[PDB]
Amino acid sequence: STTYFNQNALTLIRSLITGGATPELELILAEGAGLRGGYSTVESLSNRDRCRVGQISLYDGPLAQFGECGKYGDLFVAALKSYGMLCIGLYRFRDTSASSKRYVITNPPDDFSLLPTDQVFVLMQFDPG
Amino acid sequence: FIAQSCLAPGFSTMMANLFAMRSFKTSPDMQSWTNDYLRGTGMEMYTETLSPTFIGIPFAQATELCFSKLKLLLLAIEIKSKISINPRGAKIQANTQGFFIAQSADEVKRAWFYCKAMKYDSTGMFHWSPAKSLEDCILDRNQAAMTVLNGHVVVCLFADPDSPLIGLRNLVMPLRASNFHYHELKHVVIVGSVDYIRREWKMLQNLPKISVLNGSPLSRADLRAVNVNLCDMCCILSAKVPSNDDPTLADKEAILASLNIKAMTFDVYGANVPMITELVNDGNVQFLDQDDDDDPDTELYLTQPFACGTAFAVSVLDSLMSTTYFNQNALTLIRSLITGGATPELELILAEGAGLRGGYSTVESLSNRDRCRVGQISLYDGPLAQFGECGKYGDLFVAALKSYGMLCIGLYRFRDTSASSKRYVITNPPDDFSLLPTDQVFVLMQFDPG
Amino acid sequence: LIGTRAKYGGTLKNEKGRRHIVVCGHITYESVSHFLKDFLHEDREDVDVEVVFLHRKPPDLELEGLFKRHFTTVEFFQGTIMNPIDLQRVKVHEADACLVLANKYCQDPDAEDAANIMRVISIKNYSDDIRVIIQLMQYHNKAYLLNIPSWDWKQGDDVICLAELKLG
Ligand SMILES: [Ca+2]
Ligand SMILES: [Ca+2]
Ligand SMILES: [Mg+2]
Repeated sequence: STTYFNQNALTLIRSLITGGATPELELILAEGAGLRGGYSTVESLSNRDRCRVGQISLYDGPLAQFGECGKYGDLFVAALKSYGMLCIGLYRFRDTSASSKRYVITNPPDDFSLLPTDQVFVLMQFDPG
Repeated sequence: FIAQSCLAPGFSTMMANLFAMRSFKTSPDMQSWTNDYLRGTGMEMYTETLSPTFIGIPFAQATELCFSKLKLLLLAIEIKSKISINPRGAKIQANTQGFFIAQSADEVKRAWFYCKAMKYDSTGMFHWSPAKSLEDCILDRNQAAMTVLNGHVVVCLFADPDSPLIGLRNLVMPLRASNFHYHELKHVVIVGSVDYIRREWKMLQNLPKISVLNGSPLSRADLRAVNVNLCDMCCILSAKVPSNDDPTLADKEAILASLNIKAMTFDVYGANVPMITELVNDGNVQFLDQDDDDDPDTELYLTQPFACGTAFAVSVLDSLMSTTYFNQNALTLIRSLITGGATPELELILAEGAGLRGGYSTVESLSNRDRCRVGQISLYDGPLAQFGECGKYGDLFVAALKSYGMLCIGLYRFRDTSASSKRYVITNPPDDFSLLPTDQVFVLMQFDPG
Repeated sequence: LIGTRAKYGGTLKNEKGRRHIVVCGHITYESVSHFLKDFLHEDREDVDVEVVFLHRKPPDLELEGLFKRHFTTVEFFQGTIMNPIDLQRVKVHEADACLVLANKYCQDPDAEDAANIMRVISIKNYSDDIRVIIQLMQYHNKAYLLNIPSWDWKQGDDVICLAELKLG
């Protein structure tokens, strides 16, 4: 149902979860010879520069300051300016008092209160080196 | 019929319609190409005793006279007894039985009421080889890629290792007839599972120029290895048993293989590759072509893919048994026309169980190589190209008969003269028919030694 | 022997400035109810697109009641997508898109994929410029659809591969 209303919606999902599967890659695979390698060129290394799905922890590091006080809006802005990472949601412990089970909170409001033991879903940029 | 289509595309449609009895009457208004094709479908084969006036003249003058005067096409006669198709330098004897192509049995009565007022096998009809093994014929993708394959025949085979055996020998032997010189023999490459072909190799040991490539015809990598873009004909056959779950799903593999080649691109499109497909269910012919109107209760012979010589089915052979009862010699003519010459002695040797048996060439054994064969010619260039520009079937028929002895049976004409590379079959057009420079003619050409 | 007249049959009535889609494949009460809840949701943009369902077996009592509750926006017709006559009845050539549902809980994924691929061939045979969205079970069957001459991802043809998406 989502695909019919917007074709580009399915394209975004496939690029997000398959690591990048261009239609030309599917054409090569449809031949039947399997995955085909290639020699790296000037642009071929530029295709490596794209965002990837990752998870970060607020327990330590420069972003750990927002975990102590707690404000999703402040963390979202600071992460975007410092490294370009885009925060999508949170991975928060089910009980704050004792099981190691975390549930998913998608796009919390900017006034949401963070915790030092919170994990953030982020889209981190590619860093060469 | 499939094997003969490799030498002359569209021959399966022409031959299948000959022995299906249809009555043709002109429609008020419809497509011009449909009208021309429908007229050809009304022609059948009839046997009639030749008039005593024909006694003492050669066959070439007899068939030319019948075409010009009686408006009948005479292609074979019975000689005391064997049947000769377009014989060269054969006189007409008393009460000679002739084979005619006409609209009905009333037309052939005009013929009676006429007045002036180790290289070859034991039989010497097929080429022979000293029993090459299957292992030596197995090629992989790299082996097939670095060998030149031009004008060959690709057999796309869908068969499980336990699938019932088909007559794979019945497809290769007509391509290995003694009518063809060794240099002009078409290479045959079979794409399919080696396990199935292993059971079929008993009757293919002694047939020259046979290659087997393991894999599936659906894969584009295998098809590019055998150069399907340069093949003379690609045949898609399925030996798998039908699951009987749904009639529309019976030809799923054959339809997919045909569509895959059509969309294939070569550094020349794949839509120009000549293809023949056999359907286990004649109702699946609607999916073979895209630029046509499909209607479920239309007969198979009326469909565009069949009229173009692209599809084939065993349902069109059901009328042979009625034809055989009325005239036994009718079936003999068909078998000699499509099997490349299969004498009863050859079948006796095969029935022993030792496979094809070779023989040493003798004085007469090389004379068996002199017989007519099914072929196709083009009017685009050559001495006969003059008739293409002006256009007259009667003039072309007479000129070809005198110059080389070739007998014209029909035409392979483009469906649209204004842009698709699809040609339909016109069987025995009238002498006043107008030809085109892009027309192909079905002919029975004589054997030329050398 | 007289029985009852065919409740579901005939041609879909033509309307001026009307948009509709054709949904075929695995048409059951659970699949239709789940599809209709997502398709007709007031959280999304308001569009006047009605759903036309085509299936071989007649619907059961539960499915018939569901169609009654969506009388003004959902239509059902009895027939097979492999029949060119039935494609004319649902007016595939005038449809915005054709959706091919798949039976995810099937004993043989290869058999299910082959049947759905033939449905796309039948739709493309009737007309080439029709958007087709098909649910596919296995990725190795996606090559067959890509090799179809009329398949064009530029024009909106999409394959939803459950195996590729689930493992992704
Ligand atoms: Ca007739
Ligand atoms: Ca068609
Ligand atoms: Mg006939």
